[PDB]
Amino acid sequence: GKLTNGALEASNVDLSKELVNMIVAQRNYQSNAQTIKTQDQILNTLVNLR
Amino acid sequence: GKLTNGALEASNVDLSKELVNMIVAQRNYQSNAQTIKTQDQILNTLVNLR
Repeated sequence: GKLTNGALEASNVDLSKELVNMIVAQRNYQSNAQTIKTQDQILNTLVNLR
Repeated sequence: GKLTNGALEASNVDLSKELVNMIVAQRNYQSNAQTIKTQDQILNTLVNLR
């Protein structure tokens, strides 16, 4: 491509696009963390069974 | 061209052509500036959504 004497390039980031992905990723992290509790409790019941 | 003597060139600027360009340029400026307000008031929603 061609150059342009006196210009810069912007930084490619849409802020309104990035501020909604964090809302999805935080709930993703929380729903993943909510599986360790289920696993831990089904282990603890098998330990305190006998 | 011809070298006419005893006479000078004028400015070629038509005043009634320039006094109505200001009206449409000021309306264009105001319509461009009202886009910053609606871009800001939709980012003010997403920064308070959480």
